[PDB]
Amino acid sequence: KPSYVKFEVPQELAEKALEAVEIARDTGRIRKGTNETTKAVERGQAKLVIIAEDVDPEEIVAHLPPLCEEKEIPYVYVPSKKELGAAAGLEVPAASVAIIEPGKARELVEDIAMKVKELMK
Amino acid sequence: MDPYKVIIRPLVTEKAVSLIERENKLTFIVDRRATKQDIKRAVEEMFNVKVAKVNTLVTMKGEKKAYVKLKPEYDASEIAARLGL
Amino acid sequence: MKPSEIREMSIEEIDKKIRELRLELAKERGVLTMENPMVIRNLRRDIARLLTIKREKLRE
Amino acid sequence: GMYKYIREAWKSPKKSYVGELLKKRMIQWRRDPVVKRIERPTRLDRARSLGYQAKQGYVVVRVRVRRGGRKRPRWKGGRKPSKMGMVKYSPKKSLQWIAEEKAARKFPNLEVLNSYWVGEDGMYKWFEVIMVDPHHPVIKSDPKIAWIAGKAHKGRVFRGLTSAGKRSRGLLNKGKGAEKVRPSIRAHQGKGK
Amino acid sequence: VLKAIKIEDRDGEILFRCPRCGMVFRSAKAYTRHVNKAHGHLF
RNA sequence: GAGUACCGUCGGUCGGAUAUCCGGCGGGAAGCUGGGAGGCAUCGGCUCCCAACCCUAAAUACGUCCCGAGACCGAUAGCGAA
RNA sequence: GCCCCGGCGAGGCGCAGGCAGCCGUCGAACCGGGGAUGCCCGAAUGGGACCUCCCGCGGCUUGCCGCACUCCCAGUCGGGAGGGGGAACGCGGGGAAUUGAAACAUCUUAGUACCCGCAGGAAAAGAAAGCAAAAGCGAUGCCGUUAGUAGGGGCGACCGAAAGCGGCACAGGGCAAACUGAACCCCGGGCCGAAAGGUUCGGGGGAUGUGGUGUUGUAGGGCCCGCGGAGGAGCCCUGGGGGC
Ligand SMILES: [Zn+2]
Repeated sequence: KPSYVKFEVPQELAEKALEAVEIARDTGRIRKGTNETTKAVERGQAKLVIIAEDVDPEEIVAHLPPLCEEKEIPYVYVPSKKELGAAAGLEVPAASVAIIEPGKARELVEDIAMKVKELMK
Repeated sequence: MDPYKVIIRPLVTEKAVSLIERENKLTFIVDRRATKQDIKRAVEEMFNVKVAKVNTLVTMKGEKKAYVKLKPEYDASEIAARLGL
Repeated sequence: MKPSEIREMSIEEIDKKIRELRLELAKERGVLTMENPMVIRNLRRDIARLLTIKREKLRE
Repeated sequence: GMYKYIREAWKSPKKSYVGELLKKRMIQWRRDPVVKRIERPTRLDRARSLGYQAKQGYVVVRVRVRRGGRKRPRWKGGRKPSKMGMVKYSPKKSLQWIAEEKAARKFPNLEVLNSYWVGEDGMYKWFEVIMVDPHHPVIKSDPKIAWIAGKAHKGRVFRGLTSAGKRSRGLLNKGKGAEKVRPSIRAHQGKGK
Repeated sequence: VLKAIKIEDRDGEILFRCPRCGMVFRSAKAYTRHVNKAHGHLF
């Protein structure tokens, strides 16, 4: 239970996040990587952020929760980097991803947004 | 050790002569690094005989000396004469 | 007994000749304890020649 | 992005989330050997400024050294009073440099590039050291680092060529005050530092 | 002329050295790119 | 380009003197409207620069070896050793 | 002492003035160049050493190959690295006392002798957060002066620079970041080709960022907005000439 993790996320919502990531990879737009996700959040082109829970060292993603709270953007957690990268479409892991211009994934995006809002509150 | 590389010299002294006449034995100066089985094979192959016994010593000059007894069917006198002696 | 002749031959003959030369050397060193005092030297150097050339062959 | 934020988190660890992380990490580190290899650097921006790429041939090691100065042994022959002291002496090399030399002793086929501070206790300091294998083709094929496969570059840390050794020799100065440090300390009868 | 010097590494293999700056390379492609990007202003 | 620049204290070293450099300990920034130096510290001007990452030939030092030469010794001398 | 390519042109078999005998006109001895063989110990390394000698385990076929420790790349196949030695010169640390001060304690002897570690045929340094002062200079190193000067010091004995001026020799380049986001690197095999290169088949790395861009002072770079072309520079040797 690293310290940049602010709330627990059920396997259901994690699966939904991963499926949304895969669908938007196929159709819409995806930013893969912590640097690109940070640039997207600072600019304002990100709809949903996906973080991973098994990141060591923590210094790499610990800024995204506060940055996203400031920029009023939704974020969710998933338990593994390998699966996140595999669903982002890579042969390497990934600590964080941002979905942009979701196509055929707005359904999941809105559902996850509401669930995670009521989960933080 | 390889045969034909074991034996350096035959020995012909009064003692060796006495032994050739009285016990059916030859006496050789042999390499330092050779064993009794290698000496046996060397003598056999180089002279077409059968060997019953090998005894060895190292001298105070650094040379290995071998007393080789031949089986009674054979005769060390013939081999000695066929050699330079 | 020179490379001219030696390099005309095959390997089995060379090994056989080495064998007989070594036996000759042992016998001559045996008698030397009890004419032509260069037989031993020439035998040694013939053996050296034979080995050198046989190795040239077996390497190429 | 992603580097400025690490810089800002580490510029003072008490005012950030780093103090507690470090206390726990040190609770564990105290139980590990004095030289230990690790998979990734802790301060990624610090590593990437001093020279570190995600390539084959780059090794990261953490080294632990004891704080303070040194204590001289007891002289056995007679000495004059100005030569008797034992307790209040300090090393002329820095603890950073001493740590790099320890790591080099443990890893005899690599070369040290640089090092950075990663923690402080009441009894111990911690430094992370970047090493390079000069016999790997991936390294020989990169011009940023291919110089290290030369013949005059083995024994760097031991002769004083890393940034810490340059600093402890006195080569960050220039002009007034630096008369005695160039081209070497030995070249001026040891009278510098 | 910016002709390369040929030196040897710690091992027995060969490196190219620039005669204008001292840099060391392993491949002719890299040597050429460097010689043109860094010293092309010499015409 | 941060435990860095800088402040204080202790030890060493320096021609470096209230104005040399190194290290330990306690504190500890700004970061482009930004930053440093100009022999006590501070204020105002003027001048000069941009640290805390890396590489680099030639001009030099030596002679276990080699070449050449000598107002050098000439077998108790000359290298200990012709 | 064995072999081969060249030179020289008849004798040769070390210091070493002997006996007995061999080699050489198929070109020796000798000289320049290139190869072979090269026992044991020794960093000594399959394992042990009160004696430079001993004792083994696997695989193949009696002969051969492998089998140390600390690591890298990998991965239960393999491919790589380090250790020891070297007169003086080199780099980084630790560090006395005799002696002088006509005693001696700050000082001096001295960052000296000696000790530990690390490299090479040269090492180290090196491209201004510099020097200067109403004028300006333009990396570093070395020589001659500056100078027994400034200055330190029981202000005693003593210690002791630099800038500048005149010269030797000259050379400048790359990262991190901002912006892009896999467009990237190595290893092995096969095809084209004299080579340099090109093109494929797999495997190992890499979104914790491979590659591209960029590298400086009121600045430089990026982002944004316009005009545009012909000239540059290296790698290799099927081939042809020339000089050492
Ligand atoms: Zn260049």
